[PDB]
Amino acid sequence: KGMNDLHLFVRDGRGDLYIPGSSLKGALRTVLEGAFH
RNA sequence: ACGAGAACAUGCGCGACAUUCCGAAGAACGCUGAAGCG
Repeated sequence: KGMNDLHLFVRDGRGDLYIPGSSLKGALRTVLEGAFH
């Protein structure tokens, strides 16, 4: 069979794959809550 | 046939000289591209 919809990863201007700090910060805030500067 | 008749309140002269509208000051604080799954 064949694929349908593809979700693209995040890549910076240099063109490399990287996990953004903000996404890690959000996850650690969801876990850690209960200003995170 | 007048305390009168003439008789320029005038002449030369710069509102000018010295001056920083500066001094101090993060456009940053928080913010998962993610939720449901038809």
